[PDB]
Amino acid sequence: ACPAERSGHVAVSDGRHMFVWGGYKSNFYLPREELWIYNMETGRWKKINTEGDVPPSMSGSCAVCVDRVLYLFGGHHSRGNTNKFYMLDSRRVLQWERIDCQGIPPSSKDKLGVWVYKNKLIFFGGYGYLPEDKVLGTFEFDETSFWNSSHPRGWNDHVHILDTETFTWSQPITTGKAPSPRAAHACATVGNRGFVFGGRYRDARMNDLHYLNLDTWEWNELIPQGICPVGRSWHSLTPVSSDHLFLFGGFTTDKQPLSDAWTYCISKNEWIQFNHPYTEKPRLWHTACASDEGEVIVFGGCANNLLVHHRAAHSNEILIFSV
Amino acid sequence: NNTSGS
Repeated sequence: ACPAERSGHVAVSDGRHMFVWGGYKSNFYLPREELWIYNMETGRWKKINTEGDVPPSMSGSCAVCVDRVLYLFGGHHSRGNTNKFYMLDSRRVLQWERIDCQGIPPSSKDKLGVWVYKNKLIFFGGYGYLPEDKVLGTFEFDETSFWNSSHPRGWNDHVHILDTETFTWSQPITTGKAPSPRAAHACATVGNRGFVFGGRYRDARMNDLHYLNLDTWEWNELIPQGICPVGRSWHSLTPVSSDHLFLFGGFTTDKQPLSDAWTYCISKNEWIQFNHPYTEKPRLWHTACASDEGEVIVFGGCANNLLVHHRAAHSNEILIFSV
Repeated sequence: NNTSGS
């Protein structure tokens, strides 16, 4: 068996098993009850039908795998954005649990990112409806959304903590200059550093690199010397060591699908372009997962401009990078 | 509607 093609799905991993859920395609959200598992050592798939509080089928959800427990936040279904939070213990028939979190949740959102640090899930950014005044951060409307939709939407720079000891939402008080509001950025965690690269804001797909110190809540902008990757959204950014982040794919401001790959060297603050055999397989809105065997496993996404919906080339291919 | 904001 092989999963149907898709973009905007989630893929999370424990370093050996990759769990794939959700997304959409063209003849259409994929079936909500299906969980696809890819064994990274053997390269074979297995479909599991889940039960319990199965989430609606969505694209743009934000998921993590912590100690083989999957957590899912936010996303976009046929009736718009959500801020619901789910848990699926993958450690018998797997059962989704919708969690009743305490505290003030983030605004309903998709295309965001997350950092995992000890007992905390830390969510940043995204695209969705207007929040409430009490939320710390900034929100910027997408002007185009006032004619396309019944509810206008926009970008945020919000940082929210979900504390898994109590399933309670909070917001930290940060110092430094946060990145601008953005969506379709990519987040990656190494140690106590929550890195974020690129994303869409206003009329640009950006090339900037920041990290949030997850001990001190201080924001830092990184300015690597020399050649940097072109700005983009819908890319992946994946930790592959205690000193390296792996970047692949995405979409430029001028709407060019990308097949370039790079390593960011943290200790050197330097980007290194990565040579690979997939130069003719650009991907945007794919997922990337690191394996315990020195590989990055890219799945799904679209080979061309998926904003032209009737021509979109959604994929079900596995691309394997040896980093 | 699901692709906006990127």
